[PDB]
Amino acid sequence: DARDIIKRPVVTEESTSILDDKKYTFEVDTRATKTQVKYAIEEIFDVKVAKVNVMNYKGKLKRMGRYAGYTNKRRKAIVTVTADSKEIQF
Amino acid sequence: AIKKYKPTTNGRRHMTSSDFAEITTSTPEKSLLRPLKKKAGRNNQGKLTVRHHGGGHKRQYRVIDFKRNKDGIPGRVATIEYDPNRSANIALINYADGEKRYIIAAKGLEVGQTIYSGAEADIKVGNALELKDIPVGTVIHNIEMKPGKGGQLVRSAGTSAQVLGKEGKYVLIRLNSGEVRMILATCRATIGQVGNEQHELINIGKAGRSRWMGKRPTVRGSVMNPNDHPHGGGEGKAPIGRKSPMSPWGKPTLGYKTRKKNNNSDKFIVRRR
Amino acid sequence: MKRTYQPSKRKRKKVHGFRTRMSTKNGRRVLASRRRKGRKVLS
RNA sequence: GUAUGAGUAGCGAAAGAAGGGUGAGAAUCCCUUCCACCGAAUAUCUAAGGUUUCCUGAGGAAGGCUCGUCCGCUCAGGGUUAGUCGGGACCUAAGCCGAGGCCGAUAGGCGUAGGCGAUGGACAACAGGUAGAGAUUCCUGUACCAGUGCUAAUUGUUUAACCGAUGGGGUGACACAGAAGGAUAGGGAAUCGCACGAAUGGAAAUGUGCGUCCAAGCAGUGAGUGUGAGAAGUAGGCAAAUCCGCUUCUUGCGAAGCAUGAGCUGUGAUGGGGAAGCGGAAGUUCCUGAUUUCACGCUGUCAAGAAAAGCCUCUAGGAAGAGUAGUACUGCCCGUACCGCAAACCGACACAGGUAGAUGAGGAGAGAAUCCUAAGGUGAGCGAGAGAACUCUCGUUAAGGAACUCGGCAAAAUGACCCCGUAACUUCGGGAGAAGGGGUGCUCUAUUAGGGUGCAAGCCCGAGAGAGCCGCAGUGAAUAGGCCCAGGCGACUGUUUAGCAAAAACACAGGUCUCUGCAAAACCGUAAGGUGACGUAUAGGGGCUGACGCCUGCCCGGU
Ligand SMILES: [Mg+2]
Ligand SMILES: [Mg+2]
Ligand SMILES: [Mg+2]
Ligand SMILES: [Mg+2]
Ligand SMILES: [Mg+2]
Ligand SMILES: [Mg+2]
Ligand SMILES: [Mg+2]
Ligand SMILES: [Mg+2]
Ligand SMILES: [Mg+2]
Ligand SMILES: [Mg+2]
Ligand SMILES: [Mg+2]
Ligand SMILES: [Mg+2]
Ligand SMILES: [Mg+2]
Ligand SMILES: [Mg+2]
Ligand SMILES: [Mg+2]
Ligand SMILES: [Mg+2]
Ligand SMILES: [Mg+2]
Ligand SMILES: [Mg+2]
Ligand SMILES: [Mg+2]
Ligand SMILES: [Mg+2]
Ligand SMILES: [Mg+2]
Ligand SMILES: [Mg+2]
Ligand SMILES: [Mg+2]
Ligand SMILES: [Mg+2]
Ligand SMILES: [Mg+2]
Ligand SMILES: [Mg+2]
Ligand SMILES: [Mg+2]
Ligand SMILES: [Mg+2]
Ligand SMILES: [Mg+2]
Ligand SMILES: [Mg+2]
Ligand SMILES: [Mg+2]
Ligand SMILES: [Mg+2]
Ligand SMILES: [Mg+2]
Ligand SMILES: [Mg+2]
Ligand SMILES: [Mg+2]
Ligand SMILES: [Mg+2]
Ligand SMILES: [Mg+2]
Ligand SMILES: [Mg+2]
Ligand SMILES: [Mg+2]
Ligand SMILES: [Mg+2]
Ligand SMILES: [Mg+2]
Ligand SMILES: [Mg+2]
Ligand SMILES: [Mg+2]
Repeated sequence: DARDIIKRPVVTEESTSILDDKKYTFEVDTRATKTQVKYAIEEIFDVKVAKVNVMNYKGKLKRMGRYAGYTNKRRKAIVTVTADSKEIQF
Repeated sequence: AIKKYKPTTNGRRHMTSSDFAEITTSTPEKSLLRPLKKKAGRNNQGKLTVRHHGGGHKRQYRVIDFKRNKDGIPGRVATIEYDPNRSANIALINYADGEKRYIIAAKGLEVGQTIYSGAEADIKVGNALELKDIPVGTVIHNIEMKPGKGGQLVRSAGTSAQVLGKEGKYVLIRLNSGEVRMILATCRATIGQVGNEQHELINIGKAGRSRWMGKRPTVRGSVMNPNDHPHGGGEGKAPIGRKSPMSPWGKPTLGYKTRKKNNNSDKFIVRRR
Repeated sequence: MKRTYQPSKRKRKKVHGFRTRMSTKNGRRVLASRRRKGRKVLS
């Protein structure tokens, strides 16, 4: 379930800025651990992972007229690869 | 001895204390300590069932043997110590085996003496024997109701009892209250008198000292309202407008006897106090 | 002025939470009543 | 739904001014300068609680007690990174749940083994950088904790290297008060460095301004504080013990040894931080000195001051592999944004209220008091101008001085430090700061006489005296007891009607009466089970009185 642990990449200004330091930002499902993310990345992309950091994000309250709800929760991972390794294109 | 205080404050004016001249050490025996928690007169249900209890200095329980089982092995008196859980002082005994115990300190017990237990023990202060090996007329303490259970009677500071006679399976004893009682001859007792006999001469002096000992204030029934006490109500100060003074729950409380009328031990009591 | 409501997450959960309601027959009676009325929030 | 009161009450403690800018529009938004306010806070951290209020770009219907181009408001995109921080995977307290069990019309109540449960115990990371929003988390340097493989030597094989309990023992492991030390943080002067060297009478230096450093780890040392050792033998530690406990001998001393310990020194540092102009100067000596730490270390007292894990050791046992050195690799889940004495929390409000803990500079000072300031933070979400009555909060008043009034209510008065002096009465402690008098600034003798520190140089503290000088006034401001005589009541400190009564009411230490022999009496509960009490008549329950001194008389017919 490597393709299930990793959902999609994250493309913002901060992630694009850190792309040059060999750090890649991904959205992962909310039950995966760091180790699972590391092994899923190494299997999908054929790189050598040096480190993974993770964080959790709550949903944001939103309104579109008389109706209020929340966006989805998110789990965000940053993966840094070793110096002697290829890169992910994005 | 009893130490009196100079009246440097209105709170120290009539206050007296003990000088603790009998206490030889101030460090308890760590392996014989257990934790104690305050209950403040509260129940299984958490309800107050006994009044005027709560909130003193915290104490730690010292395990004491009232059974005196170690027969034949001599024991040496090592320390005489302060106990917060009773009015008497305790004594630490080193047995020749290497086992340590706590007992009630008797009058005239000194560090360095040797005490014995069993049938071959001599009639000497601090020894424990069975009541049928104790001659008539000797002063005893720490008497047990049932054989093997441990001493239950005459344990507070200054108390004592005598042996009065035999009738075969039972022995006559005069308890500290003046009552004459029949005890089984196979029950044990300790020779001597309990040893902190000046304890009753102490004048507390302050309300704060009573709060230190864990006592809450007592309110008279006359200054309550009629829904709280049979003595409450009336304009101004009032006399007891009843046939008899009452308790907070009915029940006359001046001369009215409360021992059960059909009680099972009435055949072992010769003379009432 | 100290007012009557002094919040605490843990105290609220321990006095009014779902698992406290489920631990007594009268609490499960409360839950059944709130389900019958159709409320969105139980406990 | 809409009037009247009515363009009326109010607009919620406080200092602002001008010049530039933006814009359709400016007392109210941005920038500059000057002025003002807080400063044991109105400053900086951080728990709780809130839950996106945080950042950027747009906006001005509604919200904001006025305005608004602005906003904690609307819209769209973003933002929270951990082996070491706080919590779990570790431990237990109060309390809660509770297999079997005991009790009970039903429902259920209680409780053992067991288990949850911090507000406590144990446990490995520091210093810099980061210009939109995170930092012991990212990055840069340098570490530590636990493990794993791979190499290279060493060593052991069942008289058994080595490991070792789910068991034994030790430690963990604990109150309050007082005083004196050591050290460091902090504060301050010289020295040194850089810059300036001056507007209005004077000054080229006895001139002015700013600055005068740096971890964890590793190696050494160390003010000190506790402190007796060795040898034999074992009615005890549920078995065993070489461990503990106990006993007997030799040995005994402010001399060592052993366990602990703040700090200091070198490295860390060819690094970092840092003025003047990418660059980068100086970083010494002395004084003062803790509310921190050594350390609950010492001494004293009575009211006699958690548990469990962890760690160490001992055997019972398991055992042919084991450690050693070097290398490289491995280390999970949850929180992390922002407010946090407050416009984001509790008070219906952008509300003069309330909200645990850490830090909290200078002068003068005993001080965290008081006044003015530092670092840092603010000018308070309606204005301007007139200067009537009346109301509020303040400041002065001739002569008198309680004549006021239920009543000196309110106000006025005293107030700091030093010296002299001090009554009745008393339970001999007190009364007492009783009362009542006097003094207080500055200059010179004078870097004093004398003290502290230091190897010195030097730095810090510092009276009594004389001589003078000036004001109406010398604790020249702010802050700082009014006192006396006599009587009732209650001995006293304490408690009380949250929101009308603080007391002479309650409590109290002491007194006395009475009940209770232990499955105690008494109290809760149908009971089981509990409190009393892990107590035992010098103890426990109830009634009345209320320190202390002298005392407490007659009546047992009635209840
Ligand atoms: Mg991982
Ligand atoms: Mg989250
Ligand atoms: Mg997040
Ligand atoms: Mg308790
Ligand atoms: Mg009750
Ligand atoms: Mg009582
Ligand atoms: Mg009473
Ligand atoms: Mg009786
Ligand atoms: Mg029911
Ligand atoms: Mg109207
Ligand atoms: Mg302006
Ligand atoms: Mg919002
Ligand atoms: Mg509005
Ligand atoms: Mg308005
Ligand atoms: Mg505009
Ligand atoms: Mg906004
Ligand atoms: Mg952690
Ligand atoms: Mg656990
Ligand atoms: Mg730690
Ligand atoms: Mg290795
Ligand atoms: Mg232990
Ligand atoms: Mg200087
Ligand atoms: Mg031994
Ligand atoms: Mg500078
Ligand atoms: Mg210093
Ligand atoms: Mg200190
Ligand atoms: Mg996990
Ligand atoms: Mg995680
Ligand atoms: Mg997380
Ligand atoms: Mg803040
Ligand atoms: Mg002063
Ligand atoms: Mg002021
Ligand atoms: Mg300032
Ligand atoms: Mg004059
Ligand atoms: Mg003046
Ligand atoms: Mg009261
Ligand atoms: Mg007395
Ligand atoms: Mg009494
Ligand atoms: Mg008990
Ligand atoms: Mg009594
Ligand atoms: Mg009573
Ligand atoms: Mg009476
Ligand atoms: Mg008297």
